[PDB]
Amino acid sequence: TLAARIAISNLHKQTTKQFSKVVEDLYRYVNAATGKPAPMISDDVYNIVMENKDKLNSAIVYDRDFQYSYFGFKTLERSYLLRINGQVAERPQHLIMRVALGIHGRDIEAALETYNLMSLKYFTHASPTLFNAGTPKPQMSSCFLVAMKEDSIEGIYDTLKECALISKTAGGIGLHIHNIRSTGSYIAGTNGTSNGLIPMIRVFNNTARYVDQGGNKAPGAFALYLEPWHADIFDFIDIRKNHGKEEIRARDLFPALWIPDLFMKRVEENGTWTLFSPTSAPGLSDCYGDEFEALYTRYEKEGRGKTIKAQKLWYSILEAQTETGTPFVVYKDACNRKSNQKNLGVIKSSNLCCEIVEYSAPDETAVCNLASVALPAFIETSEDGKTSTYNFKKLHEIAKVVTRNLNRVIDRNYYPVEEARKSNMRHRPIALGVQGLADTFMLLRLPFDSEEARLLNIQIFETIYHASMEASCELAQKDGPYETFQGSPASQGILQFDMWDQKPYGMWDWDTLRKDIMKHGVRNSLTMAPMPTASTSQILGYNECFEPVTSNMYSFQVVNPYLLRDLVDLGIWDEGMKQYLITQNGSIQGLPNVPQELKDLYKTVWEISQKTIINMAADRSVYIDQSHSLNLFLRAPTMGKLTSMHFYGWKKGLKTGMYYLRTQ
Amino acid sequence: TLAARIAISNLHKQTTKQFSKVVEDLYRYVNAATGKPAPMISDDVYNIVMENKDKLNSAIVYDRDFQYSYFGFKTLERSYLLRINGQVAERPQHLIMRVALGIHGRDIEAALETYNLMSLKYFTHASPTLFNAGTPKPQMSSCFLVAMKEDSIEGIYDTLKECALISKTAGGIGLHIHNIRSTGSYIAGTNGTSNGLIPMIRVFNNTARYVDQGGNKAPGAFALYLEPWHADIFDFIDIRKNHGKEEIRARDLFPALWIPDLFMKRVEENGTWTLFSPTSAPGLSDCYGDEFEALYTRYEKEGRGKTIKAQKLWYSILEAQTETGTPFVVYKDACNRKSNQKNLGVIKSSNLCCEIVEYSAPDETAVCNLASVALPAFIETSEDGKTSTYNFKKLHEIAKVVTRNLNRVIDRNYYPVEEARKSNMRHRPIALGVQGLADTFMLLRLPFDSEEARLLNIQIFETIYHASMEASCELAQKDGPYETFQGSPASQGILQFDMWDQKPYGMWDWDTLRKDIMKHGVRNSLTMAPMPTASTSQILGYNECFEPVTSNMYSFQVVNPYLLRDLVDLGIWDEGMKQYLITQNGSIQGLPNVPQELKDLYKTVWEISQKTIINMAADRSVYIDQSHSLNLFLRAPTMGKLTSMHFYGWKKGLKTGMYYLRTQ
Ligand SMILES: Nc1nc2c(ncn2[C@H]2C[C@H](O)[C@@H](COP(=O)(O)OP(=O)(O)OP(=O)(O)O)O2)c(=O)[nH]1
Ligand SMILES: Nc1nc2c(ncn2[C@H]2C[C@H](O)[C@@H](COP(=O)(O)OP(=O)(O)OP(=O)(O)O)O2)c(=O)[nH]1
Ligand SMILES: [Mg+2]
Ligand SMILES: [Mg+2]
Repeated sequence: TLAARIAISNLHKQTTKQFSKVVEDLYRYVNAATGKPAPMISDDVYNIVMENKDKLNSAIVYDRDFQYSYFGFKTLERSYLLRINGQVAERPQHLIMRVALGIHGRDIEAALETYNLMSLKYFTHASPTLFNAGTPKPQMSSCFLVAMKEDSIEGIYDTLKECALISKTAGGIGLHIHNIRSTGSYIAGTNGTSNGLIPMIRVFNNTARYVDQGGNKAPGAFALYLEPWHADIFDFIDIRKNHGKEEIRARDLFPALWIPDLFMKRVEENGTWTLFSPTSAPGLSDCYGDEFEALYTRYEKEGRGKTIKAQKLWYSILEAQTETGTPFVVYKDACNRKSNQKNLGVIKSSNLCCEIVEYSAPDETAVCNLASVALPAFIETSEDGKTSTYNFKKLHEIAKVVTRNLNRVIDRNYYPVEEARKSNMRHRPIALGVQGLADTFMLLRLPFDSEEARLLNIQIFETIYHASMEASCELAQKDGPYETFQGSPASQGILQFDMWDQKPYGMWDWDTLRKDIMKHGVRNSLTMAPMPTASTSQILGYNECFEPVTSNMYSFQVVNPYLLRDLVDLGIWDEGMKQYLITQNGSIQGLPNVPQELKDLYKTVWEISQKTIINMAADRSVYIDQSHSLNLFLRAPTMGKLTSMHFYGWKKGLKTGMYYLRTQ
Repeated sequence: TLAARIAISNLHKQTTKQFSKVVEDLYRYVNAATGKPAPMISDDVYNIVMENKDKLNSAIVYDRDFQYSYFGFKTLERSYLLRINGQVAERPQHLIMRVALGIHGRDIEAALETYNLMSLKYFTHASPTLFNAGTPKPQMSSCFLVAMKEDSIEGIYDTLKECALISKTAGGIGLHIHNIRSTGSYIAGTNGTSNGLIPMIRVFNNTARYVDQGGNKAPGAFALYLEPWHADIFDFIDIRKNHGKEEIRARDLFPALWIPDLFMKRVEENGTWTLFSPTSAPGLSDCYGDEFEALYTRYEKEGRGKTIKAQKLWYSILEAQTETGTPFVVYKDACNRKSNQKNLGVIKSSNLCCEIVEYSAPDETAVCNLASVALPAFIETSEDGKTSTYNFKKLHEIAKVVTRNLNRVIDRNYYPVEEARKSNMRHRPIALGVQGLADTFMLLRLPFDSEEARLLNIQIFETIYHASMEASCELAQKDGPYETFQGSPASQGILQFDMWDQKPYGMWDWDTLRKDIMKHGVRNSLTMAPMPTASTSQILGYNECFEPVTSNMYSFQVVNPYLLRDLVDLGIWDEGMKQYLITQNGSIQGLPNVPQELKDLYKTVWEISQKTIINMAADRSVYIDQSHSLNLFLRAPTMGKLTSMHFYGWKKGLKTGMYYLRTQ
């Protein structure tokens, strides 16, 4: 509350003032236990700072360090700001400026403009960027989609090294394994039989612990993807279970499903489902939709697998999701039908947070780089006070900058494995998202489930896409289209909402944009992929993501600001009020004396029907180039209740059906 | 007892008679679950059999299948003989003949001579050979000494793949890790710190389970080597412990010590010992003896490590050996001082059974191929009955054949990893050994601890070395010396006993041999390395190794044959006799009515002082080109009792001080 004006002002006492001087300390730094030079800025950047020392130190408006809250800033403090001898050397306005340089190089113009927006909290970059930008070998990329190289030991161990090598800097991982022969399959080279998928998981799990993000930082985090027609499926969904045969689990990895529609059909038609080893049914994961059912269906009839009740596996699945909140569900066909990267071949997985959908292959590791726009920062008191409005014009302007920013990162990024440099330089996927969605709605006195909010959600995401395409367009005008652009849905003028079959909302001239794209190309294969934003929404102080509030009272106990103020204005904020939020989860519902309109504005995500949540997710998805991390929350979860969340969303044509499942 | 004349004769009913016909069944074989051709003979051999069908089927004397005992043969049955549909297709005389071809090619002369000796039980080959010889991709090699490629993730994971790739056919492994930076050391690339050696062990342990020798056969088996000056040493010795912090053990690997003399000195002088990370003290394992102490000593004084009491670590060690029977102790200097491969660089480890000492490096994986001569088979009733003798003339003749055999294997072997083909083709190490040593002594009415037995042990091993060198010499006459011969102790005329500083015993003309070696070279870098022989001594029916009997009564309960007969001749074999062997471990000592000379002949290895055992080990070692697997057995093990076994043997200049430690 007050210890934010106080712990911020304390580090202002115990830290150097001039920027160029902080760079100097970092650049010159030497590990004392080893007498070894351990610089924390790169040559390229160090130089830049020096040759503009005056222009740069006089940019940094230091009164801007007071835009961060209590835990906003103590998060920047504990893990983000660069550290001399356990002592913090970087002020928050120093991390920003360094990030801006780390991104912009000799374009000190772009640098300064990027510095201003980050300091006035218009937007921010994902954690890898904030940590590493402007430093010796800058690894600014959050996520990696990796292919299992081949159904062999060589392939397996080659993929296992790669995962270590990636895990050792720090990037999540999405690995897919559709091709590993299942328990029992023959091996020609040793007249032997396979123990299947689980022991293989176990090795990876293991490397995931050993390679603790560059030694002593964070233990690795892997998402693994399968298609539910793989014969090891029952054991694969159970990987995070709490009970028995320890030798058969793998508690530090996340199972995700790559779900073909056929599967969903079978389940609702209460029919059969057939399980295969990839060696008996080759090719199932190198095609989708119709061509897939044609081929799946034939393999089937040919006696090639083991059939059970489609519904047996489904029950298995819901059982696991209820207990672990996993596996995730990403819809394979939905993904491939509506991806701008379809000319590349069949996309085989998503990432760790289920927002990225990008082509991956043995020699191509899909990479993506994220930033998030701060939705609340564009709200303004109207043109006659006593009333508020949203500035879509600025938002558009802003998304353009972040779009350009995310490009430079592609060029100035340091790549852990050659597969990822090959991948990223060819297709250039970028990933924008949002935060403060629930805050924006709140500020505007629009409940999350209203028709105004529903409308707002649509138009916010419209301008963000339209902008991120406009600017990807200008860049292709300057630097050429991405190399793999010829052939894409985009090159024909098919944009994201076109392939969902909808007219756009229309707040922006889509006809003109498409004309230019068709004409000159765009720089990026992809652009929009709203992410969890867990770490960075904390720092800016917004509710993460697009999810609504889980609670109006967090934990040290902090009550939702926007509500807090409302209560005291309505002269009802005493102690009885504080105490009916403490044990009762922070739900202002059914509460002795609180106006029905506040009750409508301050709903906990458990009080929003998951039918409404899905709808809005389905609405913004028309402008989402990739997918998005859709978490689901039920209180009293019956088997059927889950069953209609999955089916509803699938029938909505969602790419990501479910990320997590938070329960109870 | 009788069910060996009965279970052997039963498979004679349920198996094809003609050899060429069995080859045919194998060669043509098709896995029914996959409709895939799975031949069990190679093209090369299949052809050979066909084009000599008549000469070959009429070689096989089938009355020779009755030379195997009860569990001798049911061991050949359960795991050795090739199997059609879980049905056995190969007779024992078929496995032999196939092995002989698998080895000898178009030299059908050598083939037939090799077939005869194997069937009359003159000698045999190690398990990889018996299994694989003459089959599609013949992997005939028991052991692999592997180098940790480099102190990096790339290096670590590159070594981990290699180990999988090796483990997947089936060869033990000796890996050494002297160079991996220890807990806490700095990492430049991620401004981080190392969790050290244990988690690294844990990954390897893991790959060792996953890669179950070609899928569904045997779980992998790794020996790991360290020098006790490595800072993770206390945790490394404890790897097989039975108690706490599960996250800190690794129960499926074997710790072994590469022990520098300095360490032993410090311990007996009750002085200091200093622990280093290889990154603080680089080079300790790329030198030995004096140059090492010079360098170790300096690093020390320079403040580079952490000193404790030499004796602290020693106590740690004996504590672990008492409880687990591990780590093994191989003496580094002893090994390098007296190796014919010293011109190659510094040998850094032994194998899994502690008998191999061969040069290894990141790109060179040391390989060795074993066989074992059947010591009893050369005993003969003298030249006037009523008395026995040993035919050293035949033994010599025989060791020559096995020597030639072991060569062809080098050329016809299929190599799992390129490192091992490079290694083996350059240096050509071969490994002969023995079995039936305790049987030989018994047959001859010479107690294991006598002066006659002591003499016999010396001369047996003399002729075996002299022969294996003579024939390696003739081969260098035919095919050229091994490529790395120029420079060796051998090229100068320095033979194995010379570098122990002893005159040979003299039963064979050593002057003439050395003349030829100096003149023409020898084919092999090394030749003699007596092994555990566990699996194959079972089959031929001899007591394994050179170790004496552990028991006169095994388990179905079988009593030592040579004793059994003695008792019934001495008219004292009733039931009371049987019953004073059952619970009382099979020790005929201090027993109501059994002649003191039998008591002297039928000693259990626990009743032989380990001082005697060491002496004989020290005696034969002068003719052992490599080292040998020296197991130790104590009943009432005090700390000091162990301490003088280690020190005694070290001062004896033994290379392998201790393999296992069987206790209680
Ligand atoms: N659990 C276990 N799995 C194995 C082992 N060896 C191979 N595999 C599994 C993993 C791979 O997905 C599959 C194929 O391995 P490879 O391609 O190295 O087998 P190879 O080329 O000898 O035989 P193939 O012709 O592919 O059947 O076999 C083993 O020793 N243990
Ligand atoms: N536990 C753990 N150990 C690591 C990690 N990254 C590296 N290591 C250890 C294993 C290696 O023996 C040692 C060196 O690894 P590298 O050569 O790949 O480190 P790099 O080249 O970045 O730094 P260097 O210049 O060698 O300190 O660091 C990690 O994320 N976790
Ligand atoms: Mg294969
Ligand atoms: Mg390195």
